[PDB]
Amino acid sequence: EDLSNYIVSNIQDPLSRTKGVGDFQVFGSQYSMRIWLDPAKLNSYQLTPG
Amino acid sequence: FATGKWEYGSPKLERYNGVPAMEILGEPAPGLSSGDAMAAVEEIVKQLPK
Repeated sequence: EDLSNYIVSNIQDPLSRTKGVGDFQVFGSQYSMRIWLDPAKLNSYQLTPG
Repeated sequence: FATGKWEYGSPKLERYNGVPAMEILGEPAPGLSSGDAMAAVEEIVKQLPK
């Protein structure tokens, strides 16, 4: 995840606009701010994922 | 419910090839050469914040 993120965030854009480089496809992703809802902890406050 | 402070920020955020940046435009010394003036700038970039 750390290396993937390093690719998408520092190596992709310069590669993708590199003379001759056309399509590309990363074997991984960049980081995202992930939020894992707890169905029971959510219930305890009468709250919804909405 | 709200207060205000004074920070510092830029009124013109440029970027080159998908990355923050700052354009620099000058000339050569009257009589030298447009080719020469660039031998210089190649040297200046040496002592720049890695």
